Amino acid sequence: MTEYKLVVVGACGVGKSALTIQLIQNHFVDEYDPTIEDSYRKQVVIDGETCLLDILDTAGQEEYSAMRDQYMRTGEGFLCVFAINNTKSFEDIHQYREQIKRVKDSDDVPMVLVGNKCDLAARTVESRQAQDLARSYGIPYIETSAKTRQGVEDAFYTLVREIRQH
Amino acid sequence: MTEYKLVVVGACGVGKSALTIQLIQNHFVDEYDPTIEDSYRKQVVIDGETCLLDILDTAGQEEYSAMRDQYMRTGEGFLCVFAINNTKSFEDIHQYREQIKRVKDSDDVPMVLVGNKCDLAARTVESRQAQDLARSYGIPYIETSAKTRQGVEDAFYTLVREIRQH
Ligand SMILES: Nc1nc2c(ncn2[C@@H]2O[C@H](COP(=O)(O)OP(=O)(O)NP(=O)(O)O)[C@@H](O)[C@H]2O)c(=O)[nH]1
Ligand SMILES: Nc1nc2c(ncn2[C@@H]2O[C@H](COP(=O)(O)OP(=O)(O)NP(=O)(O)O)[C@@H](O)[C@H]2O)c(=O)[nH]1
Ligand SMILES: [Ca+2]
Ligand SMILES: [Ca+2]
Ligand SMILES: [Ca+2]
Ligand SMILES: [Mg+2]
Ligand SMILES: [Mg+2]
Repeated sequence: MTEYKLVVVGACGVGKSALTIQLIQNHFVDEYDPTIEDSYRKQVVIDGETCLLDILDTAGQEEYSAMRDQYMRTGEGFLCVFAINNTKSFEDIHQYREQIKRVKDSDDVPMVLVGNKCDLAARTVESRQAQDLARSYGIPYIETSAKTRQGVEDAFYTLVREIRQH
Repeated sequence: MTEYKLVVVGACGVGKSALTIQLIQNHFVDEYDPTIEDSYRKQVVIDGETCLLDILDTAGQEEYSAMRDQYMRTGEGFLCVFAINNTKSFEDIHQYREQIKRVKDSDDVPMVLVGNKCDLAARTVESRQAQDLARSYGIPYIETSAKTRQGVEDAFYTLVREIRQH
């Protein structure tokens, strides 16, 4: 059985935990409890193949930035998440990309750019802006809502499909 | 409004028309009526962006192979479909890939490999085999069922997302 080591990264409060919990546990976490580092595992079938998802839900809090090297070495694919109502979180993506590239010593690490909170109307990052950033990285862009479940499976399953082209 | 010119290709009877009709019209065509060439259009929102899908549903019948050059020139992205219960249809994929590459004079034309009829149990093409073929092409592989609707939106929307990385 193939195991896929996925790691969810991004700035504080963009919805990393809510996305992961929605995928794994099928409910929306309304409250905000800052994460240190949590793991989830689930057996799923993706394109006819039974596999095991091992998901690491990481800290957006800058205080825990020292933990990044460790999880970037071990992860196989990265969900790089920002919130569409948080311009700064979008600007923060590049620092994650750059660290992952440096650590895995590769320009094509499996990755998906995720614009989360697409149910909210106070958008300050346009889809086209995120599309451009993802294009430069050579990776897909997918919008999600952990709240409505829109795009949540798609984002994670796309990341699996990216690990497979690797 | 961005328009995406998608073209669905593959051997006869793999489910090109059923896939397209499921996407556009939300029902499953049980009967088999061989296609000459049909067009469909639909406005959809994909990752926060309203766009227009222009879909060309092409012939799998070898008798209509002369029509291929024309539609390959005009199409922007290609859904390359085989059926997971039809080994020959999988083997036929390469002739579509090669023609598209030759016609658009490019090694990276936006494309998604689709293994359809994944609801059927008489599988003769393993996911891993199709994954390998897609990896060599540098494109995603997605399994679908036009019958159950599984993966149908995903396949077409992934092809849009591929046109965007282009
Ligand atoms: N409306 C809406 N709220 C969301 C969405 N995703 C997360 N939230 C909310 O945003 C807040 C922060 O979410 P959370 O998942 O904890 O963010 P995080 O990225 O894990 N934070 P940290 O990095 O501190 O661990 C929570 O109140 C959560 O309910 C979403 O898609 N839509
Ligand atoms: N069980 C099952 N049957 C399917 C599926 N997709 C198509 N079929 C069936 O397969 C037959 C052929 O489907 P069709 O869409 O017409 O194939 P096509 O690729 O368009 N053929 P052509 O190239 O001649 O135009 C039909 O009987 C249809 O109901 C699927 O996902 N599951
Ligand atoms: Ca809740
Ligand atoms: Ca029917
Ligand atoms: Ca989906
Ligand atoms: Mg968290
Ligand atoms: Mg047809």
